[PDB]
Amino acid sequence: KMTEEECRGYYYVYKDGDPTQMELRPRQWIHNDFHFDNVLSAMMSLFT
Amino acid sequence: RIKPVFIDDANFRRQVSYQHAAVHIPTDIYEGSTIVLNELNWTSALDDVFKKNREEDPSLLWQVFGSATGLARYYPASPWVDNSRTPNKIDLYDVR
Amino acid sequence: LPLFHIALLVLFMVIIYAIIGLELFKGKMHKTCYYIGTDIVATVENEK
Amino acid sequence: QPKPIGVGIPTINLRKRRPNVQNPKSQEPVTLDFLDAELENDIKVEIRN
Ligand SMILES: *[C@@H]1O[C@H](CO)[C@@H](O[C@@H]2O[C@H](CO)[C@@H](O[C@@H]3O[C@H](CO)[C@@H](O)[C@H](O)[C@@H]3O)[C@H](O)[C@H]2NC(C)=O)[C@H](O)[C@H]1NC(C)=O
Repeated sequence: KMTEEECRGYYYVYKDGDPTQMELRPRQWIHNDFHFDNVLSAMMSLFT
Repeated sequence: RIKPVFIDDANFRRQVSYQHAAVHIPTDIYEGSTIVLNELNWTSALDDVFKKNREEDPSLLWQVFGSATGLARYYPASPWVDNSRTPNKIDLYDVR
Repeated sequence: LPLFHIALLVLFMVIIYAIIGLELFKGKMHKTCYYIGTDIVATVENEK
Repeated sequence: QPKPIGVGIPTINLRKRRPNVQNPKSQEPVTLDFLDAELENDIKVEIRN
């Protein structure tokens, strides 16, 4: 899912990459903890 | 959403409602998107013909429309055998 | 060339600490908890 | 019978099945041939044909 409006609902995760072992998780639009949205966040990311 | 009465009826080993039709949407398909929501109204006109077919032949079983978008509108209305994640078990049912 | 003595000191310290660890923690990290009746290691989301 | 059609010897490996994975059950149809529902003769083959 490539858009925020697309990233809604639930989806399957597979444990150890086995197609017969799946678990439901809700999908959420996630922002990276260290980003470059403004100069302050960019400076924090560059310091890290 | 709709809360049906769900009387218990024979020829269906479960509780069914004849006042409307039930809609099944696959778990990994988000209900409420533009494609799914557009399908729901134009498929909502099938309930009248579902009721007409039922009343013409009372001994008639499930009538289903399986959409190319993944939806499945079936009559009479009845809860799904395996709901999504209310219990630990999940269902993998795609009408396509 | 002048770093030869420091290299010898580092090598000797590595040897000493390796032998100490060999005597202390040998055969200790061979036990983990799997799921009961299976051979699948039991972990959580972000735990190695 | 309402039972699904079996294929081969059923082999399971319970040492790699987690208790909470919800494996799929089945989707196959009950396709039982006429010659496999009764004892088969040569007359039955020609009748079926
Ligand atoms: C999907 O939803 C839309 C909107 O809820 C449905 O359109 C609505 O259809 C009803 C009846 O066909 C309309 O009611 C009528 O409104 C006129 C005035 O426009 C009034 O003179 C009539 O007496 C009657 O009350 C309603 O206005 C209309 N809404 C809109 C926004 O157009 C649509 O029918 C639904 N899909 C299907 C397949 O039914």
